[PDB]
Amino acid sequence: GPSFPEPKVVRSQGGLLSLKLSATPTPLAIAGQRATLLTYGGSFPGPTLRVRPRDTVRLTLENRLPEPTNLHWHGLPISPKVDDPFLEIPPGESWTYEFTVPKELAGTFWYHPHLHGRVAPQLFAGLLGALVVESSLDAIPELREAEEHLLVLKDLALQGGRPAPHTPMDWMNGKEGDLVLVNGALRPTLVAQKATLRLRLLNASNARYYRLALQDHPLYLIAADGGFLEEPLEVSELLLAPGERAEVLVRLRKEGRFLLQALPYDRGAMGMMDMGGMAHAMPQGPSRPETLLYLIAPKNPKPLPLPKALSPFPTLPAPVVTRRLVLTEDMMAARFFINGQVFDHRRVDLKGQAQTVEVWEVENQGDMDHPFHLHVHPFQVLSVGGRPFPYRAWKDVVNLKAGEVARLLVPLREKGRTVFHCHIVEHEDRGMMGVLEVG
Amino acid sequence: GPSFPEPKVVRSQGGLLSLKLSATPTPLAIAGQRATLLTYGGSFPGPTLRVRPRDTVRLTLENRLPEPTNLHWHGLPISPKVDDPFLEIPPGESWTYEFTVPKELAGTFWYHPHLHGRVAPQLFAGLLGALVVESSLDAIPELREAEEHLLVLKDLALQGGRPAPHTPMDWMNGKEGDLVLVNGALRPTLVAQKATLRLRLLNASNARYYRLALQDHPLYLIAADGGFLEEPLEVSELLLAPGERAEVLVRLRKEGRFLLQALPYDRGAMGMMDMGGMAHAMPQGPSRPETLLYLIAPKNPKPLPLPKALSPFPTLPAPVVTRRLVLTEDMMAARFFINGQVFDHRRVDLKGQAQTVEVWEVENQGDMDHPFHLHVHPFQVLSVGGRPFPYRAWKDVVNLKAGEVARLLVPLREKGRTVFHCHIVEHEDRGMMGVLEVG
Ligand SMILES: [Cu+2]
Ligand SMILES: [Cu+2]
Ligand SMILES: [Cu+2]
Ligand SMILES: [Cu+2]
Ligand SMILES: [Cu+2]
Ligand SMILES: [Cu+2]
Ligand code: NA
Ligand code: NA
Repeated sequence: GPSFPEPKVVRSQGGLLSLKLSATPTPLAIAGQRATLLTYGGSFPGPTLRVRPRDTVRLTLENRLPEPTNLHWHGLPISPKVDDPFLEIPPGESWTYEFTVPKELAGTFWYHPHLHGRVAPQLFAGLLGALVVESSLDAIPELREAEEHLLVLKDLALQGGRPAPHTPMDWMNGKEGDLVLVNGALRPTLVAQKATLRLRLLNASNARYYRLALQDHPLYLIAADGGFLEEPLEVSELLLAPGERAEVLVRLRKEGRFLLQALPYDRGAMGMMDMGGMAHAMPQGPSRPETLLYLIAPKNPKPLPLPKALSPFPTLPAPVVTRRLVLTEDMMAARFFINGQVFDHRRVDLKGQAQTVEVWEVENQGDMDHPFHLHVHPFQVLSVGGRPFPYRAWKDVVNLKAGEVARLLVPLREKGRTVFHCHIVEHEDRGMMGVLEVG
Repeated sequence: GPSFPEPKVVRSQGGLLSLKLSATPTPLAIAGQRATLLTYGGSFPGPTLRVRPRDTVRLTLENRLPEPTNLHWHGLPISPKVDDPFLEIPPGESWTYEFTVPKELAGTFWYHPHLHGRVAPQLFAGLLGALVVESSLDAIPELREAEEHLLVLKDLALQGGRPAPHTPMDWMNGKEGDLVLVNGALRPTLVAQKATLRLRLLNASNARYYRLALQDHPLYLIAADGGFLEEPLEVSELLLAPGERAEVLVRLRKEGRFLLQALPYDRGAMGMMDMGGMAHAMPQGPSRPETLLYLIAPKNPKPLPLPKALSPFPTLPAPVVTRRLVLTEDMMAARFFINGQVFDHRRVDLKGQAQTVEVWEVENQGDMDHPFHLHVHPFQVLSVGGRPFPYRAWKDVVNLKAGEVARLLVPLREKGRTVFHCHIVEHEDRGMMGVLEVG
C-alpha cells in the first residue's frame, strides 16, 4: 500500500453521504501485532467522512457492542437533537443521524462515543474517526498544490490482544498508552512528493498530549479546531490537547529525513509514592519524547508561497452575559467538578438565548491540565492565562493549564439541551460535565 | 541541670565496676514529650560506664522485658564466652557478665542487645549506653586541659507514646526516626567553657548515618572505634555509620554560635513508587540535613596546641590467610546475605587460629551502604574502595558503599565462637550475619 497509511475516505455523492457503520469488536493487525479493537467500519481509525457545506449526512450507526453507545459529532455546529449527548443506542439496535452540513463551515472534525460513564473505555478501544468539511478555499493554488494528509494522533496499550483495562489511576489521570500511533500505524514514514504539505491533525487520544515539533522546521498554522485562521501563523511547535484539531502547512527546506516528534510535556498527571511516611501523590512529570513519524523531503524542494489570507473571521455582536465556570479536582477520589458539582443529566446548569453572544470565563483551579469542550456552539478564544490569543478562529476545545483562566466568546447557535465537559474523557465519565440549555 | 545533657557516669571503684542494671520499660520525658522507652538503668541513653585497663567489670543484667535479651559489649576485645552473642536471658531472669578490661585498650565503646531477630526493635526502643576506657594518654596536657563531652547520636520515632513499630520497609532499609537526638535531647546547646573540646562520638542509631560537620571548623580526629590514631588527623567532615565511634578535638576559632550538623548523605535507602506501570523500588536519595546541637564558643578563644603524637599503632605479624566475604541483598524480600547465605547459629562459616593475623576482603555487591562489624577481634582498615586509609587505628565497624571492597587486617585474639554482621541491625536480624570460630 502507500508508504503513509491514512484511513479510507468516504465522500458524499451528489450532495448526500449515506452510510451504514457498525460499531463492532474486530480482529485486526496493528503495530505489527494481532489485536481485537472496537471499531467503526471495521478499521482503526474509522473511515474518514469527507463532505462539503450543504451536503446531507445520513449515517446509520448499528451497535454491535455488548454495551450501549452513541455518537458525538465533535465540533459540528448542528442541532443537539441530532448530536444528542443523552441518546442511548442499546446493543444490537441502530440509530440514523441525519443532518445538513452548515454553509459557513470548514475544517477537520471527528466522531466518537459520548455515552456518559462509558466514553473512556470505548474511545480507548478504538472507536473514533475523522470528518473533513472541504471548502472553496481549498481551491486556492497555495492549498490546492500542497500535498494533503490527515494525521490521527491516538495512543493505545494492549494486554492479552485487547485494549488494556482502565486502572483506578487511569480514571484519575486519564489513560495513556505506550503505543503512540499515527493513523493506527507505529512511526510510519511519509515520503513527500511535494515541497509543501498540508497536514490535518487530530488528537483522538483519551488523555495524551502532543507537543508537536518537526525537526529543523516551523509549522504554519492555517486552521484551528473548527475553521481557518484569518492568515497563516508561524509557530515553532504546536500543542494539541485531547479533542483538538489543527491544520498546518509544512514548507520542506532541504532534502533529508526529519522527525515529527511529540516533545516532553507535563500535563500534571500523578503517581503514588511511599518513602517512609506516605503513601502520597507525586507528579509524574513530563512525558517521554516520542517520534510520531519520519518525514522524507523530496529532492530540491521548492515550497509554494504561503497564502496571504485565508478566511476573515466573523464580526460578532456584543455579548449579553458573562459566565464563570470553575474546574476543581478530588484526585484521590477521581472526582472532577464544575462550580462544585458533578454532572447530572436531569439538571440544567446554564440557560442562554439563541443568537446572542456570551463571554465564558473558564478557570482551572486544579493542578492538572484540563481541555474544556463545549458541544454545538463553537467559540473564539480571546485569551488564556491572561495572554491574548494570537489568532482568530473557531475552536471547540481549549486547554487550561493549572491556575489559568480562558476567556471565550460564545455565540449560541442551535436551540436545545447540550453539554460542556473536560475532554480528558475519564474526567467527563467521572463527573466533569454540565448542561447548557439554549432557548 | 547543665546546659549540655550527658548520661550519668558510673566509675569503677578501687579497680572494680560492680553494677546491677535492669532492662525495663520506663516512662520518661524525652524531647519535650512523655513516652515509655525500653531502658537500661532507668535512663535514655543508659548510664556511661567509665573504666581503666585491668579493671574488673561485674555487670548483672536483670531482664524486666517481655522478651529475652542479652548484651553485646561492642568493640571490647574480650572473650566470646563473656561477650556471648548466643546467650539468651529470659524475661525475669538475670545474668552476670564479668571480665577484665584489657591492658592495651582505650577509647569509646558501647553496650546494647544482641539476641538475633530481636535486636532492631530493642535497640530502637532505647536499649543502649556507652563504655569509656580511660587512658594514661588522657593525662597529656593537650587532652587533659580540653573540655570533654560524650555525644550519643541516636534517632527515634514515637507513636502513641511508645517507640514506633517496625514496618516491612523498615526491615528492608533499617529504621530511621524523625527525632534526631544527642544524648536523648533534641538539639541541645553546648556552651563551651574551654577553647578546645574533646568530643567522644557514638552512632547508636539502628540505621541513620551522621555526616558530621561543624560550621566554620574542621575536626581533628584522634581516635577511631577501638583506639587512638597515631597522631591527630584534620578532616572537614566525618561520616559515622551505625555502630561506629570516633573522638575528635574541636579548636574553637572565634566567638559565636556554630551548628554541628548531620549533612545530607545517601546510604541507599529505598522507597516504592507507582507511576503507571510499577509498583517499583526507587531510591529515597540523601537524608535531609539535621542540626544536632548548637555550639557556643567562649569569649576570646585560644585553643591549646594539638598533641604531636597519640599512640603508636602495633606492628602486626605477617598474615597467614586471606578471606573474601561478599555482601548481597534481596531488597523486596528484606533478606541479606554473606557469601550467598543467611545466618545460622549452628553453622560455623570461618575457622581461624588465635594469635595469627588474617586479611579479610569484605565486598559490598549490594546497592545500600552496609557497615560491617566483627565481634571480639578489632581490625586495622587498610583500604576501602581501593583508597588507602589515611590513618592507623583499631576499628570494629567499617562502612562499605555500594560496590566497595574493604581490606582489613584482622589479628585473631580470644578463642571461641563469635559473629560478624551488618550493623544496620535490621539487616542482621534478617540474616546478614555469620559465625567465626577461633581455635
Ligand atoms: Cu470529542
Ligand atoms: Cu462531549
Ligand atoms: Cu479534566
Ligand atoms: Cu554493636
Ligand atoms: Cu553483633
Ligand atoms: Cu546492611
Ligand atoms: Na464491522
Ligand atoms: Na529500671
